[PDB]
Amino acid sequence: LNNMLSQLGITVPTGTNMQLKNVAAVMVTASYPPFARQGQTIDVVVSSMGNAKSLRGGTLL
Amino acid sequence: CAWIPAKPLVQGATTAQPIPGPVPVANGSIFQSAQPINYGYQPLFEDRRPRNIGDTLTIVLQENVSASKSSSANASRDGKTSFGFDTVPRYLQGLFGNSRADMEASGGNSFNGKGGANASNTFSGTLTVTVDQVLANGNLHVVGEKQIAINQGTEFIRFSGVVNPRTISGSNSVPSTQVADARIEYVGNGYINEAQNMGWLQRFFLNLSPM
Amino acid sequence: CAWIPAKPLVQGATTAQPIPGPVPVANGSIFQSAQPI
Amino acid sequence: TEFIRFSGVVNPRTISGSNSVPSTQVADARIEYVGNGYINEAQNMGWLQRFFLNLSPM
Amino acid sequence: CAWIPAKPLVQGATTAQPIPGPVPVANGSIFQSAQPI
Amino acid sequence: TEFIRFSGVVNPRTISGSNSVPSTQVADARIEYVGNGYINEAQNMGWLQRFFLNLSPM
Amino acid sequence: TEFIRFSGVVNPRTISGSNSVPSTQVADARIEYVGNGYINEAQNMGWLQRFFLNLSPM
Repeated sequence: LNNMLSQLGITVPTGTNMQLKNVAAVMVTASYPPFARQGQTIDVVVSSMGNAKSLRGGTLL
Repeated sequence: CAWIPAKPLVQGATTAQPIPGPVPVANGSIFQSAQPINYGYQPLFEDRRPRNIGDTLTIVLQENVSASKSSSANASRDGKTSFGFDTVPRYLQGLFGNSRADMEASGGNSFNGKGGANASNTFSGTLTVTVDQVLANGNLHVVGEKQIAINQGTEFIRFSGVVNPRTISGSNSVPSTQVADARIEYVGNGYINEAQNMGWLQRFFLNLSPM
Repeated sequence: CAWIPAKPLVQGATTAQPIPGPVPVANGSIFQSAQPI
Repeated sequence: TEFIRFSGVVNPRTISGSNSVPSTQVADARIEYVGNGYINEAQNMGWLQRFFLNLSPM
Repeated sequence: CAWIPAKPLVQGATTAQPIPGPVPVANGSIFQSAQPI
Repeated sequence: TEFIRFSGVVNPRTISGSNSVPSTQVADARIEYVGNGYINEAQNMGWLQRFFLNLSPM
Repeated sequence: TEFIRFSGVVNPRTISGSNSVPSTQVADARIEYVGNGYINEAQNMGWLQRFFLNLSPM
C-alpha cells in the first residue's frame, strides 16, 4: 500500500502506525488462451492470502 | 584596513515600493481581479515535490563516514648449545683431554613489523537547493549555495547532486545520503581562513624533505 | 597560498530561473497540461 | 577534499524495500576512501625513509 | 610522493546518464513496454 | 590497498535460504588477505636478516 | 601461507544427517598442517645446532 501511495505521489513517513480494515492482499490467477490478441478480455480468479475474513464487495486494483 | 570601501554581501536596494493596483473596470461587479499570472495544473492531494526547473527543495546534510585498517607480523628464534667434559678418565684422555671437545654456542633472531591507517568525516546542517535540470527518467539535478558573513569574513556552503523524486519526504526534504553525485563544499575567506594555510616554505618542506 | 585563485568544488551557476509556462489552448477546458515527458 | 568511490555488481533480489543494499552483498566490490591537500601530504613517507624501508639490510 | 599522479582504485566515469524511452506505438493501449530482455 | 580473494567449490544443497554459505562447507578453499603500500612494506624482513635467518649456524 | 591437507577412507553409514563425519571414524587418516614464509623459517633449527643435537656426545 505504501508503494502504491508513493507511486501516486504521496509519501507516508516510515515507522508510523497504520492499521487498515478495508484492504486485503490477494493472488490473481488467469488462463492465457490460444491465439490471444492484445486488447481482448479474460476471466480471473482472486484468492486471499493472509488472515482476511471475506472479499464480499471488494474491488481489484 | 577598515576605511577601504568594500561592497556588502547583500547588494542593491534592500527595500521595495508597493505599486498601486489597476483601476477597476465599471461592470456590475465588486470583485476585481488584477491580471493573474496563470500557472499550470497543480494537484490537490499530492505532496509538494519539485517538478520543474526553478523549484526549491530542502537537503538535510547528515554525513558520517569512518574507515580503518591495521596489521602486524613478527618472528623469533633462539638457540643455545653446550657440552663440557669436566673430569676425563685416563683411557679417554686421547679424545677429550685438554678441553679439546668442549663447546658452547648461542644464537638469536627477532623481527617485529606493524602498521595501520584510518580516516573519518562528519557533516551536519540544512540547506535549500534549486532544481536546474530534469533528467530523462524523472530525476532532478539540484544545485545550491548559502553565503554567510559574521562580522569579519565570509563562509560558503555549496551543494550539487542528483535526486530521485520518490525519496522526497512529505515536508519537501531529502537526507543528503540519498543524493547520487553528492558534491558538498564548506569553505571560507578572510584572514581567519588565511591563518589556516601552511606557509610556502613549510609546504615545500612537507613534500621535499627526506624525512 | 590563499590568494591564488582556485576553482570551487561545485562549479557553474548555483541557481536556476523558472520559465513561464505555455499559453493555454482555448478549448473549453480549464485543465491545461504542459508537454509531459 | 575527500573522495569516496564505489563500484560493484548487484543482484536485484537483494535490494531492500527502501532501495538499499548492504555492501557485503555486492560481488566485485571496489571501495576507495582517499583525500588530497596538505593533510593528506602529511601522511606519505619521505622519499629517503621510503627508500630505506625497502633497501635497508635490517 | 603525494604529487606523483596515480590512478584511483575505482576508474572510469562514476556517473551515468538516463536515456529517453522509446516513442510509444499508436495502438489503442496505454501500457507501453520497452523491449524486455 | 588490501585485497581479499577467495576461490572454491560449492555444493548447491548447502546454500541457506538467504543465499549464503559458511566457508567451512567449500571444498577447495583458497583464501587470501594481503595488502600493499608502505604499511605492508614495513612487515617484510630485511634481506640481510632474511639471509641470516636461513644460513646462520644457530 | 598455511596448508591443511587431509586424506582417508570413510564408511558411508557413519555420515551424519548434515553430511559430516568426525575425523575419528576415518580409517587411514593422514592429517597435515604446515606453512611457509619466514614465520615457518623461524621455526627450523640451524644446521649447526641440528648437527650437534644428533652427534654431540651428551
